[PDB]
Amino acid sequence: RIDELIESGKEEGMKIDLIDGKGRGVIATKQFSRGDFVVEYHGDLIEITDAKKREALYAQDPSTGCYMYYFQYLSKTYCVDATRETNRLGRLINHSKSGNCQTKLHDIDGVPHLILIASRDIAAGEELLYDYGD
Amino acid sequence: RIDELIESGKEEGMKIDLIDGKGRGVIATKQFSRGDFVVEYHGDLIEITDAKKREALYAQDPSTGCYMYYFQYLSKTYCVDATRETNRLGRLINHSKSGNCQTKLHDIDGVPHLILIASRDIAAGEELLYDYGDRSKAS
Ligand SMILES: */C=C\C(=O)NCCCNc1nc(N2CCCC2)nc2cc(OCCN)c(OC)cc12
Ligand SMILES: */C=C\C(=O)NCCCNc1nc(N2CCCC2)nc2cc(OCCN)c(OC)cc12
Repeated sequence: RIDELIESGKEEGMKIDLIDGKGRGVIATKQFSRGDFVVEYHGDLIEITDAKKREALYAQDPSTGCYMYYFQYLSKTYCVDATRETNRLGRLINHSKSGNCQTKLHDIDGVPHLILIASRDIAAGEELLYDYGD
Repeated sequence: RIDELIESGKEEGMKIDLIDGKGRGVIATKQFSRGDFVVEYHGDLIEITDAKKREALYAQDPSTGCYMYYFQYLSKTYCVDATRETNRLGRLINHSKSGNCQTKLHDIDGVPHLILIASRDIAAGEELLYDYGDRSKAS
């Protein structure tokens, strides 16, 4: 239904670009409707003890930012750790208080996935910008 | 003991300074022996449900970093949120993979407090630098 895109792992309709005056960002290359799946925030799904271990081990200054997103799913606390400098576009989508992408928890076979959903219609060539949807 | 230093918020023994090449840091103005209490990482103590609402409402870009520290306490997941720019020095202590300060969970009347203890002897004049508590099965 929508699990198909998650399992796919494809990241279609977006590309990397220099936003002139902004620096790096992710750009829509196709039109999105409100409600459409945009992209997964891909990362290791881990419990909170492993998250504390990884956090303590990563050789990163906290001033450069954190890729570890905590959330609660079915009474349990999880972490999606995108620290690995992957080639996934989801973790390079920039933030904005008034974004065109909101976060959603999507469950497949009991496993939570952190995905971005279009919160409005988006034009080809627009910058994809996320907000914490809650 | 450590506990009245914490509830008092008195943070003596350290001072803000600009370090050559680095910018703001916190400096030891007295000696600390290994194991001594240094400072609390002080913030609002909140449950994760409110951590997520706060995270969603802050107009902060993630590339300048996050003051929100998640941990588990007995049953629940809590968060220490030091986002607010306060008078408190714990949140300004820079990070290092080879620092002189370790985090630990210190409890006071059933409330978790995330504190920095000295991981080695610190001389006055040294910059305080923190790492997240090491995990070992040793004494
Ligand atoms: C992705 C891992 C990560 O960034 N974790 C952030 C955890 C919370 N943020 C900070 N936590 C602390 N302490 C934890 C307990 C002892 C200190 N300290 C800082 C210090 C910071 O800056 C100091 C000045 N450069 C920042 O900057 C955002 C965050 C945290
Ligand atoms: C103190 C709040 C905080 O920093 N929270 C961090 C949450 C995890 N970090 C990031 N999470 C996301 N998403 C969560 C779900 C949708 C997107 N995205 C980013 C993007 C980032 O960079 C964008 C490109 N500059 C960063 O940079 C560290 C972190 C997160």
